[PDB]
Amino acid sequence: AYEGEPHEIAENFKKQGNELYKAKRFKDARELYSKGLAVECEDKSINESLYANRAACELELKNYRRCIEDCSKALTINPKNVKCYYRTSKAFFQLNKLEEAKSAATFANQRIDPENKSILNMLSVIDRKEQELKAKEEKQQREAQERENKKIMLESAMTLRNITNIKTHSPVELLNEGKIRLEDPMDFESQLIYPALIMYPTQDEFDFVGEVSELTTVQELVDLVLEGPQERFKKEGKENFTPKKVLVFMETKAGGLIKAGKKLTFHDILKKESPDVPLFDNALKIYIVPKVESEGWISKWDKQKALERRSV
Ligand SMILES: [Mg+2]
Repeated sequence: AYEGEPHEIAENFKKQGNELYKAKRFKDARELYSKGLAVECEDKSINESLYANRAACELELKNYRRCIEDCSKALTINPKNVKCYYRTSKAFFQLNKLEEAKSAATFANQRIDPENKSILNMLSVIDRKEQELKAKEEKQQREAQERENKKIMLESAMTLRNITNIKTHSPVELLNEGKIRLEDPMDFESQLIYPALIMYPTQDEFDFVGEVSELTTVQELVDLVLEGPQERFKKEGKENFTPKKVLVFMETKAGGLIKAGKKLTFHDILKKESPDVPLFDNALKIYIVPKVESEGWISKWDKQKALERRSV
């Protein structure tokens, strides 16, 4: 009664809102279209445009479900509005629902306008995203399977060789990289290769050789590390450090010690039931000491000092 001609009031809000979509602030444009809808005039083309325009505002705002609903209401008035099918398709695409995106664009392509360029582009974009996700899936899943194949083959190898691995709370930073493998990583009968902490406790110095084959003997590893002239051994008894004059010792699972025989391989040492000589942090830990200082150093070995280096 205060004011009427609601069809022109609806077009007032419609034309007023279209200048704001050109102006780019969408939340104000969006609400201006809503008031044209609230008038509820008996006119199809006005209401169709209001629903299609508000859907466009919701797409720019990135409210994708609300965009689909305003497109649906526009298509109830005009089911051959190709603009609304593009927006439903793009909205579904952005929600990672590619089948719902393809269905809408396929309906527009097959049954409304095959020549429409925005619908064809959306088809090609849906097509690419479908198969790029496939290439991503069949890369992720093969690599997880390959990772798992390497891990089972390594555990089988270590269980077969009777190797116990006792982890410690404080490994020095060279060990924490973690380098243990098979030569043929799919054949668990090929050589297991592990790193080695070589301890010289009398001098307070250590070597870290990154890769030692299991079939390597104790003598051969001792020959390699002591070959060069030692700049390192400043403390007492430096002259005794030669392959002929040193002895090699290793920690047991109980916490004590065993003299590692120079003829023996690391394979045969780790495999033995008694005494059980394990790895520490997936690596060897040997103690090279002079032959003359071994008697005093073995007595010094504290059993609980070593027992409480361990994690659990
Ligand atoms: Mg053993």
